[PDB]
Amino acid sequence: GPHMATGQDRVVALVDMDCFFVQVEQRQNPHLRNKPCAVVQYKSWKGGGIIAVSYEARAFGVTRSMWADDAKKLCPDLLLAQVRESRGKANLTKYREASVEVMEIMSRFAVIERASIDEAYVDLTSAVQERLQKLQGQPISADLLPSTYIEGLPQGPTVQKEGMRKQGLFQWLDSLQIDNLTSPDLQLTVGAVIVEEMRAAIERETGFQCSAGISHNKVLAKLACGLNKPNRQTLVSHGSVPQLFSQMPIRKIRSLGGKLGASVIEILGIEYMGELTQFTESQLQSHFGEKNGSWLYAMCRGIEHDPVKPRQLPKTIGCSKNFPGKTALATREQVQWWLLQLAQELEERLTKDRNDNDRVATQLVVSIRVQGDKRLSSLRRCCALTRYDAHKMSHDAFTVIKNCNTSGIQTEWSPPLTMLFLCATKFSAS
DNA sequence: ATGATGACGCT
DNA sequence: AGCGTCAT
Ligand SMILES: Nc1nc2c(ncn2[C@H]2C[C@H](O)[C@@H](COP(=O)(O)NP(=O)(O)OP(=O)(O)O)O2)c(=O)[nH]1
Ligand SMILES: [Mg+2]
Ligand SMILES: [Mg+2]
Repeated sequence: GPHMATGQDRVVALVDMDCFFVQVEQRQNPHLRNKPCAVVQYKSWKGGGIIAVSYEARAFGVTRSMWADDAKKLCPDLLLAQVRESRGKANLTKYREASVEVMEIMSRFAVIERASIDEAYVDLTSAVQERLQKLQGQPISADLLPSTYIEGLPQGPTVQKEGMRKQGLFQWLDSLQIDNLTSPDLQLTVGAVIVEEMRAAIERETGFQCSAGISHNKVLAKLACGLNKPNRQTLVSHGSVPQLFSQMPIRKIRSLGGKLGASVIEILGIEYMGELTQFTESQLQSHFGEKNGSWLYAMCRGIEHDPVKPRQLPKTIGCSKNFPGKTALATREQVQWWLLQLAQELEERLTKDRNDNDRVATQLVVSIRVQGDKRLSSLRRCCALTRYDAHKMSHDAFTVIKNCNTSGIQTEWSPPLTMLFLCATKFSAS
């Protein structure tokens, strides 16, 4: 009772851009705005692979990983923007630049953890404390939370979405105990006020809309964010967790979407996150290991301790290209030319990184995939990254992988390569 | 024939 | 050091 931690010590938010690459293209080309629209990579094979989809197009069944030709069958008037192609590969520079726009704005409110090209966590615990003491003790008006959902409300004793949102928010605010600065529900609420302000600033200064989750930890914040996309934010209180998790498939929890989540389901014979509470910590540790067991024991109770890391920049800079089926690289000269293309993009991004961020990469990781191998990587080799020079980087990459070539002859490569991947790592201050 | 490519755990 | 997992 008095000694059992409830995991309510922090206020954490996750902000994620709505259909991000689509919004980047819609900002640039007004003709695409408020329309079913998707962003695709390449064009020749089946119209291009879709990697982002406007909410208007999602209503037709268009999804990520769909070929554009197939999406067009679902949505004949679907509009398409293609990712820039440079040196024969996809070039995502425009979206990396848009990302920096958003991250730099979020950084004004608190130190962020950049978690992807379009989302960041923020620890608002301190900001919340300062806002609480400076609002004197005033109650929090619903007007300060104009796009906020309270997960689980309304409950108990309007048939349209906005009406439901407000009734839930009203129930929540009417119940708040604003006289107690230590109340976690209050801290979350103030967090939500701050996130409304953050999201307003993002939209005002970039034109991009986003959604957000506010909770006590990263996993719940991320989950909350998704509950009411697009252009809304969701507060998941500690109190909301039992009902929320009681019907929540285990795979919806980040890190559980793969084989670990599958084994939890199979070994324990359960479906929902809440069902995990039945097991002792030792029981979970026995099935899934010490780290996973402890994590699962706490997580099914809404508790997680992973900190928001002070990290606004990516830890690695990399680029890759697949060469599927018949396009697999089967000659020495081919392998070298594409290593050079990848290396040239990497040099330009590295040089820009050094100027912007006062750091230099010191290690180069070369990854390949061979024909027949379904793994992401068949083989990885590293070498020193001592100069931002594409010819040197590509030559060095060839050197460390050249012995994979089981060909007898000079100019051929066997088995043919279905992927090349250069990744610059181990940054140092410069 | 998804693709591009990013974080991070394990040994 | 190099491989596996999860992600989208
Ligand atoms: N090259 C590449 N880019 C991708 C891929 N998957 C996603 N992206 C790019 C494209 C995405 O726009 C962007 C952000 O990914 P999300 O936040 O997971 N999806 P979004 O923001 O589109 O929609 P919403 O968040 O509203 O559900 O990352 C991929 O497989 N490959
Ligand atoms: Mg997004
Ligand atoms: Mg995202």
